[PDB]
Amino acid sequence: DSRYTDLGLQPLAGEWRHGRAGRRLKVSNPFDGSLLLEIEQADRDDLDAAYAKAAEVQPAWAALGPSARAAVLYKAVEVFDRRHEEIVDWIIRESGSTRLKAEIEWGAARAITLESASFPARVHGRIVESDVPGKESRVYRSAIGVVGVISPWNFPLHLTQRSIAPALALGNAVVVKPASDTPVCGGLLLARIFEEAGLPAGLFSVVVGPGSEIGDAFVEHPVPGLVTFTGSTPVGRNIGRIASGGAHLKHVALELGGNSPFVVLGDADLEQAVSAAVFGKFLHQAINRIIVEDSLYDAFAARFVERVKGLRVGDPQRADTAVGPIVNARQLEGLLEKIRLARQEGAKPLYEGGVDGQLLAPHVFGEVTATMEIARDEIFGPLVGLLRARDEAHALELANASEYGLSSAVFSRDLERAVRFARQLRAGMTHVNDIPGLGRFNGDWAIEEFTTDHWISVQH
Amino acid sequence: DSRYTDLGLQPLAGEWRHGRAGRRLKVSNPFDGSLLLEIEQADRDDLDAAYAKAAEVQPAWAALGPSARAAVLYKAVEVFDRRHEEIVDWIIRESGSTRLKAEIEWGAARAITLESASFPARVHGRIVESDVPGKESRVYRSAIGVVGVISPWNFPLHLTQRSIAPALALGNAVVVKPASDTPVCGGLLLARIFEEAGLPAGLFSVVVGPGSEIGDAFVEHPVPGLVTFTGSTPVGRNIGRIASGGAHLKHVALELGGNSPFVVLGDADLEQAVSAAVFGKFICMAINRIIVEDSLYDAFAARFVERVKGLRVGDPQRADTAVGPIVNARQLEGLLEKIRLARQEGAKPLYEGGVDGQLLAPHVFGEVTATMEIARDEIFGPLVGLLRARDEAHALELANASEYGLSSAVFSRDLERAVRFARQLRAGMTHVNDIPGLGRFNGDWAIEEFTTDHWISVQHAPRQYP
Amino acid sequence: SDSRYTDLGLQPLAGEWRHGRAGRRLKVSNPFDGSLLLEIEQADRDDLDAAYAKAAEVQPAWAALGPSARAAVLYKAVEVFDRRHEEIVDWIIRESGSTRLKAEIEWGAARAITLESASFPARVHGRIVESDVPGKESRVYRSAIGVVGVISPWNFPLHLTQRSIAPALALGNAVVVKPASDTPVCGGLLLARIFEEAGLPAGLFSVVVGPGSEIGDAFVEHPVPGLVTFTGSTPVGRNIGRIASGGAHLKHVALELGGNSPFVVLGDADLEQAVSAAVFGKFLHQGINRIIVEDSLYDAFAARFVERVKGLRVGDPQRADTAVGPIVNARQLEGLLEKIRLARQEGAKPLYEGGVDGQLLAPHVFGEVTATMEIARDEIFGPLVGLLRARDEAHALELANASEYGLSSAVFSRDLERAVRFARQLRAGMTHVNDIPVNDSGLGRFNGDWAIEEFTTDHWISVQH
Amino acid sequence: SRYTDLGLQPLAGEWRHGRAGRRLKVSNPFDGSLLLEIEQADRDDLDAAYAKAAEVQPAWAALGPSARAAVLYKAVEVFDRRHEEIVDWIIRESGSTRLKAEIEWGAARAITLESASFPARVHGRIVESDVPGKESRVYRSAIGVVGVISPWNFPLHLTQRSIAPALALGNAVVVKPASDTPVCGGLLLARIFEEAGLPAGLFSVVVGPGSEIGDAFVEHPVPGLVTFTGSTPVGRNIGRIASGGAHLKHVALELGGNSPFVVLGDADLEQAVSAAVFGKFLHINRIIVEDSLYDAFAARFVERVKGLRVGDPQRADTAVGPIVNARQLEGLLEKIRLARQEGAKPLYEGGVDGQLLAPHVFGEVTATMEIARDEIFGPLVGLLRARDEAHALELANASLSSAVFSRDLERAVRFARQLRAGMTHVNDGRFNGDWAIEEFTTDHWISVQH
Repeated sequence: DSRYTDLGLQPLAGEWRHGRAGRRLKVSNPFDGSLLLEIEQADRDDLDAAYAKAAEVQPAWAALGPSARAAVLYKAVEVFDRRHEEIVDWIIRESGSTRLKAEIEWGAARAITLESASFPARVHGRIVESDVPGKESRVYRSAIGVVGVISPWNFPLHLTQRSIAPALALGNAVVVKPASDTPVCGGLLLARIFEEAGLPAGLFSVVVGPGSEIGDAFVEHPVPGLVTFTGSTPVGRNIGRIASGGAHLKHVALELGGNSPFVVLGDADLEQAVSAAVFGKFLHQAINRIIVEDSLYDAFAARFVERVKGLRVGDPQRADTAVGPIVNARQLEGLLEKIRLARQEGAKPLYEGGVDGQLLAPHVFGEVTATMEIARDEIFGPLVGLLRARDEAHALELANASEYGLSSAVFSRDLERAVRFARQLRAGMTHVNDIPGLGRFNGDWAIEEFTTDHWISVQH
Repeated sequence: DSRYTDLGLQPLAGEWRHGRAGRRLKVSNPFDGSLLLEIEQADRDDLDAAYAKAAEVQPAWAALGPSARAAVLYKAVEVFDRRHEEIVDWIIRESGSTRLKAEIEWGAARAITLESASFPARVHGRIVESDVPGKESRVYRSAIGVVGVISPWNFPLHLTQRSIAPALALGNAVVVKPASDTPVCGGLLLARIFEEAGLPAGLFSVVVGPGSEIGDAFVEHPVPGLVTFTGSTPVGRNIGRIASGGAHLKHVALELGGNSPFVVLGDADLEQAVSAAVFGKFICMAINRIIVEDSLYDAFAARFVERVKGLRVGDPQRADTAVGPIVNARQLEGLLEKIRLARQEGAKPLYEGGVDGQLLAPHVFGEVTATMEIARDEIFGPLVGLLRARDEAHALELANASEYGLSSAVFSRDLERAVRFARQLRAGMTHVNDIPGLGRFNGDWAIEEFTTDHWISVQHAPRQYP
Repeated sequence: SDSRYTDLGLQPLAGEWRHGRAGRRLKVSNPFDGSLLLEIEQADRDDLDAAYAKAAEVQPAWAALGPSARAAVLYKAVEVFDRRHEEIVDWIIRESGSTRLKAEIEWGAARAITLESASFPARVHGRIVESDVPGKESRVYRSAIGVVGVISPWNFPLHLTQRSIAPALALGNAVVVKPASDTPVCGGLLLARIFEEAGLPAGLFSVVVGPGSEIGDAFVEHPVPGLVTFTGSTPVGRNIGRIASGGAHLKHVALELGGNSPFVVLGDADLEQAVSAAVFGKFLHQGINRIIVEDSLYDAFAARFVERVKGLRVGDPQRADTAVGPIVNARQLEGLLEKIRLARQEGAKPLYEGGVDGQLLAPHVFGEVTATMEIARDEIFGPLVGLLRARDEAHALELANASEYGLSSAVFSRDLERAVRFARQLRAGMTHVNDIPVNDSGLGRFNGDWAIEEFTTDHWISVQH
Repeated sequence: SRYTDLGLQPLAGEWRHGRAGRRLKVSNPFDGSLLLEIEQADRDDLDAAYAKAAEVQPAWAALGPSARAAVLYKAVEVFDRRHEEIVDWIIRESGSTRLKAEIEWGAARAITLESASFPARVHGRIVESDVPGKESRVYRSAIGVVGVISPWNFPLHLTQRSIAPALALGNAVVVKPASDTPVCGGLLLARIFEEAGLPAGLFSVVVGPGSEIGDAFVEHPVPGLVTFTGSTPVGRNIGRIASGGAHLKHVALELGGNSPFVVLGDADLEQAVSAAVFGKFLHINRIIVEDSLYDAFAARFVERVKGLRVGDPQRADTAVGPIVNARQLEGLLEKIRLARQEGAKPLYEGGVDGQLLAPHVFGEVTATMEIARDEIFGPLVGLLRARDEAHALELANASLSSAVFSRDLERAVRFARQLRAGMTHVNDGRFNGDWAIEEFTTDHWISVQH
């Protein structure tokens, strides 16, 4: 039917209204610079109201039967399907993501939502044995209460929904703080979807405000039982201190992005390794460093560069666009700085595409070493370094030098060797020989995350 | 210090006494035929009393804390150590087991006892939400009640303890019916060990009786919530029929021995396979068929036969003895018939050993086919058939030919291929490149087997009931 | 689609919808008016062999698909449940003679089972285990059993069939269903149509409708099925159990056997709740045979119980107001007449006796019944109930536990602590405190844990590196 | 022989003196008599302990479950073996009563026995995939090295609570004990584990000047996890150091709190009084009673409190023993004062004789008084008056553990669930394999494409 309108309105304490901060925020398309919409920012009082209301209405939401809460999640899946193109179109225009990656982001969010609908049925308390005669110990598993979610600019919709959908399903309320560049895909859109899906008012608020005023207060506030953030390391690190530093001590769930290594061993299928690297780094769902055994390195570099030159940079609305615009000026300036820093540190430039406004074309460097910043620090854009490895042991040392490892990959025709190498990696996941709810986030992970246990021992 | 005496007395309904059947069972050594002991057998009043007593005292046992029940299991481990040789000697004398096998049986039984000590603390009830307003669901996990255990002649002590120890630890009571050839090993000794370790009287009864009198009644009885059996397929078939056929219906857990295939693919390390196969066969970790890809067949057959010749057939008390006597004459007669039929069916005699009383030497046959009896039927002795496979696809057909699969093994230097092959086998367990408490057994299985769920839904609020 | 299913007499056999080759015709009739619903060409033994063989053949490809693909089919099946709601409920009433009220309940339960099962595939887990042996790893793989043979009852044919079919299929098994001769449609045939519409590949779901004489034992005896499933009468279930282990090939059997279920009312009970719960469970839902009341509340319970029961309205099941409808078949009915007559001569005090008119058998309530009497000991599948007087709590426990076999139970008392203590001593798998002993999202009984245990098996592979 | 040379520190697999060149005296709180003297450890020592733990840990983790379990079993035998010796050290060092010391010993022994089964139970998983030919394997492995910060309250038992499962699950461990209780701080636990056949280097204890090595312990790069149970202020501090430092460290934080003891109108009064006295004094900070029952409870409570002996901890009769340290006592005396100035009614006041602090009971306490609201580490308790159950709930809520007494269990359980505490005892656990395995192991997903 009709596409959502008045997206500038904020869901605050059960009502859709303007924020009272007295300042306007412009939301712009990174590609052509066009004005998408304008938002009246929210002040600190707006934040307090949203947390209070979430706390007030949450018990009644938790009191509902599991099927009732699941009905909302199923209904949200249904809205995802009806507003497919509308959702994808918002992700492209606001975040600057290509249509290919927006479609993937749509699918991921829908899948999380469908998975979460089954979670209420799976929540289970425990009855425990006791040595004391006449004593029964019962453990009740209940919702935490209110969860505060901080959204990134990178994959706002999918990464927001990854916390939002399970938290809500398991009987919590949520308040979300999106990135200033991506308020709509930061949970304003998600809030509209959950409302049409029959979520009671007040359970989901979104606070869009100046980070100077509302920033630290979001974390420090006494109401939230848990604060979740997935994204940048410096941002996450700050969230860490504010949590510990504050008068109240808050549980925080931090998933911090890292430089993730892609390792190609000597016996690897070359063509398959090259395709997987290109899909991983540029086409995307990450990969920030590619390490190749010396015997394969020269041939890998040549073929990789050849494919990367073929990658189409342009308007993200097109289905054939591989590389689109960087989301904002700050991120762009950072990537341009990393390019110049790479040059001074003596990395060999293999391919350098032209920067055209927010469109940063692929940049590939070679002869990289573990100490260079391009190896050490995380990259959020089309810049990647190629490392030479002397042997398997050297490849392992290079891969583990990153220290912080969210993901990894290893390529080798010998599966036994690949798996044995993978096990020595200091990373949470490794993908072996990957050709282009089941995996990663799981119901058991979510239930533990967004519930708490109360041990109640009863003496007869 | 002194070993157990008066083993002829039966633990029946909380007392150690004679059976009232009025008939005596002779228990004798398979090697020399010397008489070990005589037991006054139990009648059907004895069985009823044993079951009744177990049902009566079991609640108090379950009501104890996990720590108290665990304490008994720990003390049983101490007895196992102090009476090590006594136990091993009884296995050898009574069952005719070689000292080498007896030591393995001892270690296996000891490990079961230790592990089981930890089980009580892991047992967990669950609390569930409800769509009905004002309803809460509590699920309690409790002991079944009384478990009836039938012990085989093959590995009496270990296989009995594998059921007995976890069931007792988890708050059940047990009644055991041992095989007529091995009553002491099948729980008469275990009851003495558990009694020494402080198990309250009446939780563990042993019923040694005429298979005519007590046999069907033991399975048919209304008291036991579960009946467990590990051993021969025809026996298990009989137990299964009586269980479902009888007036009273109970769950039955049947672990039935079968012809288990040992598969050697083309690329396999020949020397390792042969030694593994020899150590394997010469048991309910059984190897009954050896299937080799055509390229290695002749080389495998040659090496295998030759190590087999090296195995010494002798007195089981000797530590060096590899092969010992068959448990009873009827089992020996079946093996002798199996050897006879094999020649009849066209199997090529690779090696023929002498039968000297109960001492039956290894017999190895070659060029065996799937239709031959030696391949398809279960063997409980030192008789082996070797099968030739043209390709890997043929080897898979040959391995999955047997109706009953419990264990299997695959030998190949390519682990990916070996595991891929293994996944196609119709078997519960496969060993890859290994000479056949972390495998099976384990708490999860034990808790599932010997406890049950009781759903109790509590309504705290009134219901319209349309 | 828009139009109702037609040609419901065709059997799904080995990937094809055709007539059976037995040369015998089975007539499906409405229990109420006796009218002809449809005619079925019965299946012979060759049809049975073909259905099993096809199921074995196509099952690996179904298992080899991903969890999401299998779950999609079950999501589409719920989809069909909604579009053909009234069509399904009408079939239940006409074939089984179930009331509209009970038919709606059955529809809902079946829909919920189907929807819950869609979540099951992704939850299946194998295991990785550590070894004392150096360089050794144990990997445990969890897979579908293969083919499941499902025997379905006449009482709640649709729901109880789906209770096995939906989870088994979801987890990558194939199924063959042998429904009751009185209810073949609401057995496998309507469900097979639904699953085909939802995009289930051909050959994964067969239904075999045949004379119990030839193909009866053969269904259970056959070598391909890895599991045989049955819920219903104890005598029938006993038969299935014997054939299973008695036969040449040994399979697992899962038997949920119907039994005399005790409904206990202690002295402090909420009487109106207890009475309402007893009437509604015994009549209008079931799919509770002995009522045990403490002596203090006994006479009070009997009066109110008899009073409500007399009000229960016996008639045409299509009517929304009908509480009691016809007995399914003639054999079933005149088993019930015998139970009534035997109760009288064993000395049961007849509290209320309604008139039997054709298949319509009105409620019958007896009092002062004892444990030794047949009305207490044996299960009844119909509107016949006995009331027992218990002197104290201890006596009530004894009377309830005499049954041996305890699938479900109920206890009514305002003292929740005492009710639970009593409930724990019940020899039953489920007890309901202050509510009807009626099952059921994943909250009770069927759930992923149960389903995965029942419809998958483990393969341990130890690897030496 | 009893253990000797207990002053030696297990550092990088060598027992030896600290490099810091400063000496610590460890003294009995009762007599003030000097127990032993320790050479403090420097920051160079601390770096060595972590380095050694990291290098030797893989070999320990590479062993089979049975090998690691066997060490744990031997430690249990030592606990029985040196029962009296261990109990004596607890009384001596921490000032714990003989009654309380025995409980600590029994608890610690149970932890050690529990943990022997843990190696066997740890499992990886295999997960299904939509991608054709893809298998997902998840491996469970030890964290690596775990740093444990030990308190002085129950040093022995609370240390082992972390040490035993961590070690069993194939981790290595470094312990930094409280300065008042270095021996029961795992300096002694180290000898037991050594006697039980624990390989050298896996278990290190650093006793050093809190000024130098304090923050360096938490900030260090090597430890995968840091564990601490003790004061909120002390633990709170540890929090910042974690996220404040250059690298980010996982921390497991168990912070003590004011735990409310709630007595409803229908409670059996005898059980309430007996339970209250047994809990607080014979090791709960605040007692809340409904108005109707308040006065009767208050009367009987002080009666039993009057009867407790304050004396030498070695005696089996001694109910109350000495406060561990001078601040704790001076803070204890200060806390009494401010309840005095804030207008709490003192029901019973005991005399302080040296370290020995007799029971102090106050009445008519309010939520806004520091005594109720702020954690207490001694034999000082306040009684609060509740008009109704709703008022009683509000009192308890404003405040780790809790208790509710009511003869109606349904009512008691209803109330308990509305308490936001982790644990409630009704009319009167954690640890366990599930928690331990999760805490001291980590998951590695590995996807294999065939």
